[PDB]
Amino acid sequence: MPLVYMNIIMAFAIALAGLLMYRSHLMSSLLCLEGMMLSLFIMSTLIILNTHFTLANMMPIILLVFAACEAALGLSLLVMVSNTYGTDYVQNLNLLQC
Amino acid sequence: MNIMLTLLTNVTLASLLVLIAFWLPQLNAYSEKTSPYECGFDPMGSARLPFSMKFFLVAITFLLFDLEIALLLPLPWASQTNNLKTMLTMALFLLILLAASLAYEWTQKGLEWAE
Amino acid sequence: PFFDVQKRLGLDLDRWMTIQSAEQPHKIPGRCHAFEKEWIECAHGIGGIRAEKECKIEFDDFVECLLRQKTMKRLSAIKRQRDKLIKEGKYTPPPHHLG
Amino acid sequence: PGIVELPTLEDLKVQEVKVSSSVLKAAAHHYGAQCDKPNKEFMLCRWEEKDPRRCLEEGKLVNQCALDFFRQIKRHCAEPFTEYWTCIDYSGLQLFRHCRKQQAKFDECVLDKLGWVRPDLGELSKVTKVKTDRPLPENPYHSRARPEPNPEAEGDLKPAKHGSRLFFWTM
Amino acid sequence: MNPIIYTTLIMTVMSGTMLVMISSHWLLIWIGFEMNLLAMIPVLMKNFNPRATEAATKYFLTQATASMMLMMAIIINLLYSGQWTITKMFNPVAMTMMTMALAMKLGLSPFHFWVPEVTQGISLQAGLLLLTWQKLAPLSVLCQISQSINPNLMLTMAMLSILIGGWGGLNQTQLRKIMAYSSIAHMGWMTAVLPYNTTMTILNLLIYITMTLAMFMLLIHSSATTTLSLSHTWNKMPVITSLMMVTLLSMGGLPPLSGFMPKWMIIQEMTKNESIIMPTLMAMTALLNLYFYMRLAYSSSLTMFPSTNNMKMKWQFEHTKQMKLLPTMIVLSTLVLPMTPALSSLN
Amino acid sequence: MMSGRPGRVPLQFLPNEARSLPPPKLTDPRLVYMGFLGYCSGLIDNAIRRRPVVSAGLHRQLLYVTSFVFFGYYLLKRQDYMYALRDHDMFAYVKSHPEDFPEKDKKTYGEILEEFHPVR
Amino acid sequence: AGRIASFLKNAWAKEPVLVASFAIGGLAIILPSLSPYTNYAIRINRATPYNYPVPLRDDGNMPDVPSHPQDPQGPSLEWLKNL
Amino acid sequence: MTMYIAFILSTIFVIGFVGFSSKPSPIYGGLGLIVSGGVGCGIVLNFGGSFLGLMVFLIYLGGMLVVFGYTTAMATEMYPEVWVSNKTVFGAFVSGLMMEFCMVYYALKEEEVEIIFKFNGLGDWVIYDTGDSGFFSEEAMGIAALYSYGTWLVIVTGWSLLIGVVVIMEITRGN
Repeated sequence: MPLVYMNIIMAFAIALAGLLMYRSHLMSSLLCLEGMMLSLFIMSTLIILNTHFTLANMMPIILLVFAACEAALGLSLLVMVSNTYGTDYVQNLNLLQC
Repeated sequence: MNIMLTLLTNVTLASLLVLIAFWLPQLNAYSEKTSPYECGFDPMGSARLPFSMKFFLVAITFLLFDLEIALLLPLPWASQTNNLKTMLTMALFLLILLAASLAYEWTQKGLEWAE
Repeated sequence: PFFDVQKRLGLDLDRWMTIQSAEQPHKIPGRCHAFEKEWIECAHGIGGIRAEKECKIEFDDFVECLLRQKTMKRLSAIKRQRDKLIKEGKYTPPPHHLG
Repeated sequence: PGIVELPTLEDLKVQEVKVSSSVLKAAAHHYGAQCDKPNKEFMLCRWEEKDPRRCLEEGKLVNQCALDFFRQIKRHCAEPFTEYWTCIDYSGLQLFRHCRKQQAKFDECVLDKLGWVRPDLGELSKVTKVKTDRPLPENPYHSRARPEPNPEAEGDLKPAKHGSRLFFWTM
Repeated sequence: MNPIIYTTLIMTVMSGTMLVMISSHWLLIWIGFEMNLLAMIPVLMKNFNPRATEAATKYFLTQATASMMLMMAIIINLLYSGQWTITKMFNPVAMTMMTMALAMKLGLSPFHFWVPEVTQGISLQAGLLLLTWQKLAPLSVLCQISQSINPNLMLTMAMLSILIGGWGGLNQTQLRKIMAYSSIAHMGWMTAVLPYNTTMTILNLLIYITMTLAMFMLLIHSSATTTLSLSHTWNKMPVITSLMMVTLLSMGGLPPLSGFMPKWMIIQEMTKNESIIMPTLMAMTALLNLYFYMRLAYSSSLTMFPSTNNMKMKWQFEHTKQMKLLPTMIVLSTLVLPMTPALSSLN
Repeated sequence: MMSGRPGRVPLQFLPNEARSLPPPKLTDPRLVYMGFLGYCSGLIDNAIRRRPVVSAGLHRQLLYVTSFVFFGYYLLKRQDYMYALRDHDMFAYVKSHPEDFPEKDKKTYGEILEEFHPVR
Repeated sequence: AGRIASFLKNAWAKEPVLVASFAIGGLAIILPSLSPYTNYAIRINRATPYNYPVPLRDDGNMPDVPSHPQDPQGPSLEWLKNL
Repeated sequence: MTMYIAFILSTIFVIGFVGFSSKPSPIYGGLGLIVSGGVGCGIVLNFGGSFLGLMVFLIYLGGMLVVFGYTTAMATEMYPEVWVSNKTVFGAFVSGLMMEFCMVYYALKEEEVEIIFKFNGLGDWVIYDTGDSGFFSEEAMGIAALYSYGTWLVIVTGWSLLIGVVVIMEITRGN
């Protein structure tokens, strides 16, 4: 398994860290989330172009089409917490407590 | 190589233009220049406040349509297939779904730029 | 699958793409079409926990066709020894290796 | 797990037909029509044996037959071929479209001197057949012995003994 | 919420789950997972209160991360085997990765802090939907891949699932919260027997399902969210609160009620396979469930609670929304033990 | 004990070879209980809607007891079917694998040396 | 009758773009089934040999398959030339 | 030597990702993602994926555009964060640089890095495959097979995009 596979897998691992280890921002976190799927998109395209998996050539865009949809709602949710709460800073995001 | 050489040439050329732009001229560097601007005044205490907006819906339906545009992009290659009938029906399905999404966007306010 | 409607009601829904020895567009074979044909036709109607051991040598031959871990490691060893002895300077590559 | 079968450096030594892409594309249809048999049998060997080490002789045969064909076309009209291949070379796609004039000037020679005809559209595209005295590749993949199937079971369903037999349930 | 829009959200959620339990290509399983994710967020936002926005946001984050790790497992076993067919994994870390990716969608391990909160946020009908339908897909995937799951991993994960499920519900009065914790406990219950034989986890899934509808329909037939609110309902609906009590008895698994059958079956097959220490832990910890079950029963029916003066005009009004299937829903969740052999039908 | 059984048609309630088994009797004690299981559903239904529990709309009770007893009957055939198959390939596996099931020798109590324990 | 025609007229006046798009779209689906040349398009696509026509091993009793690439028998596309 | 470019294309991918995930100002995470995607398009491209590379180029440089579209709308504030504002971001960044650097140093020395899986440090140019393509690009033909063999895929997608516009309608409707 050559260095390109290491690099994109390692990029995914730090995207996992960055999104999942929240610092203070919801928008930047879902940004890390969509970068996650970019890493997975590149990774998936690699084997598929490598092994002449001709049918699977359509899987990445398919994999793409859904993933942006997630972000399509994610940022859409982001405005809905934003208009009431004011910001995307997730530390006031505490009303649901018990 | 070749293509990459053209991209390199263009980016370096652009950077030389900006470097000459930002370095060659001389400025007295006085404080009151830094005061911001709005048609004679300054932008009071704004130009970074959260932007209470409505065309966010148009912005997001852009992306939602862009996914489907990506889906229908392979068409010129797809038309070169043996079973043209299935390709015809299913591409027509894709454009019909485009139109149906636009229509639901239409009647249910939606693409109507919110007020 | 859990509730395999595919073979019950009689159509393919996703099985066309599952493996890469299927009928590819315009007969474009995969990289490991021969190996995965060998593996699939080896393990057919045998049972996974039984077929995983009879169809082993086919399986790792398939995996080495996919990843070329062993072959590229062999190449790395060859390159290592070549560069070592070239730096310590015994022979020169024949003209086919230069031009 | 096995070593090699690579034929000797003397084995894969044939006269490599050293001509340009434009020349080859100019010959094309006439070359195929007059040299199909070695080509057809060669890649029948290639697809059947799946093994070029078994088809070197076919390669020598196709090379030598194509070379003979090139020798005969050299012996006869070559200046029309020269103009034709130069004109094809000028094209960046080796397009046959902007050469038709010289095309006629070529096709007539090999027609009235070597007795050749330009194959019709799709004529040199249908799949043909050819007899090869070589034996069939019984195991092209050199597959091993296939695993035995699961033990086949049969027998009518007699009622389950003592019902469910789960804890205290009588039936 | 347009009625027809709500129906089209119903059936896209259900079709997303259907795609999961009928597809064979792994990519299709992922597609169904996010179809369900993309479809269930709006119904959780039907009420449109800031608590609902909170619950929907937490659900979205958790499930999106989980589905991305699902694709990670997907890509890894593709890379190491080049086979999208759903079967035994050929790379260990891919199996583990899929295990936590699904678990975060189930709420089993420390990846379970989302479910009590999201259940608190949304309306009780959305709670029924979340805690009943959005389990079938991950359970089905876990059933299809039972050939190679690290037994240590699945066992410990189920153990924490049941343990923090029991402990978390003790200090909760919101009926939605205690129901979420009980569901976490049942999650551990089935997932403990998941590696050994999937027929029994299917049976426990069925029993937990029927019990959960039989529960939630009683809640929103009483229209209660707090323990005190339910206690006030001892008056208006005495039959509803008596059935409240009987199904709360079926909760823990007191024989001969239905809830005892899955515990009995799971323990018997665990003992068939030399796991004798393991079953005793859930057997003991089910008393943790029974504790707040008994507290809910005491507040509901066993002890009369102080009603309110205004409450009396409620006597003049009848529940108009029929909320069908409730009678058989209760009955199947109360008396099916003499029908235990029917489990062989699922096998 | 099964979903990987050869020749297992999916989404098929009652396979054709099940009919060789004795169909459950109409007076099967399990079947009649699940008919009684229908009554509990009907009696509760009147209670939920605070209708007269004993005699509210016998039409509702009829389908409640008839549908439950029906779906019970088909379930019982499948119940017997799987238990039959589990016992069917049972003996097939045993007969096809004599080595794995040695014929244990029977010895009477006069030959064994069980030691009695004085319980005082 | 009158209502449908009046509604069509109003649409052709009120939103002319909508009626033009709906019309040309409605044609776009129903002509390909009606048209008698789509089968000819399938013939076009099958005619192009992107890959090599690998020959068959001759053993006798296949008169259909031509023995030579110049042989008369076999698939032909003179319709392609006339088209 | 431009030999190692197919390596470095991934390498600049990694450290452009770390700063993207270094939790900086949202636009600076966006810039990290942008350089990561721009350099990863080369990674797919030089492997032969021309269409997929340009495809991700287009859709993704629209997708980060829209996530910007609310960053100045629903994410800005009086004092936007800066890529040097917080002190911890520098530590995250440098922890991003030294890990893959140490691992690649090992892969350059031992070629048998033991991190997670099994990997060899002998470049990437080997893993390509000899062969040909005739007169058709494999990637383009494969993605074109979506309308002939992608029977279920296009159906389920288009249905999902319809449901997606519906949910986008409903959640943002604002009563």
